[PDB]
This record gives sequence, C-alpha cells and structure tokens, in this order.
Amino acid sequence: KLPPGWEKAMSRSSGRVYYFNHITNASQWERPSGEPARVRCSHLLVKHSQSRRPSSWRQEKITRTKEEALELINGYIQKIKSGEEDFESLASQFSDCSSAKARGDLGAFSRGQMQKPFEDASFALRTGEMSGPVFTDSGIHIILRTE
Ligand SMILES: Cc1nc(C)c(CO)s1
Repeated sequence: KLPPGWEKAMSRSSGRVYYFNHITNASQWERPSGEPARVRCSHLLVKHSQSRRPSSWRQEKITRTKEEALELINGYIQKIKSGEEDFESLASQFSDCSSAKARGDLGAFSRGQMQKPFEDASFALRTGEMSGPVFTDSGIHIILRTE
C-alpha cells in the first residue's frame, strides 16, 4: 500500500486525511512518494534533565524537563516547515550536540553505529526528508537525511 512505516490518519480539526510515519514521526497531508548501506544525516538535538549526559556546549547543567524539550522541538519544526527559519540555522544556534558547529551534519553512517531509534528513523527517511520528534537516550532529535 504505502512506503515503510506510513499509515493514514484523520485530522481532528479539519476532518481531512493525512499520513503519519511511526518510525520517523513525520506527518504530512500528501500521500508519500514511491535500503542503502549508508545514509548521511544532520540533526538538531534538544537535551533534557534525563538525558544520558545532561550538559552541552550551550549549558553546563541542562535542567529542562522532557516536556519542555518536546515543546522546543515542536516549535523548531513549525518554523522549519513554515520557512520562517532554516534547519541548518536552527541547528547551529540551538542544538545541544557538538555537531551544532557543523550546521548539524553528522556525516555518513551504517546500521549499528547510532542509537537505535535515531538509526531507524534515519534509514526510513527518504533523501531530503525530515523527521518528526525522535526520542533517544540523548534527548529529542529532529533528523534531516541529506544523502
Ligand atoms: C558529534 C559531532 N561533532 C562535530 C563537530 C561533527 C562534525 O560533523 S559530528
């Protein structure tokens, strides 16, 4: 029927169908389009107080709750999708990962190297596609597949 991990949903506010991916947490109105040894991704990480290491170059002690980190992620996704802000610009300014300095770029990787929910979302994204909120022991990520 549909690509890996996609399913139909109903908007509660508009009543129009939409499509949701339970591996990447992406959602969109349009029916999704149409695996490689390696993919290349960038990400934007927002850490919270239960992150495996609750610190970053932005904050020595990260104190924000999981709830608060998800609200930040949600807000960044809105600005990226509206075009008010670029993914790369938001990642350089606000990502709690050292990769912020590289506009979020992580380089290329195979299966078995990254944390598993990050890995599964990365490989389920098509080239150019961006994830919804993806949760790992590091925190909450927005993932952009670039290759
Ligand atoms: C975890 C990472 N830190 C930096 C600066 C990278 C470069 O791509 S990846």
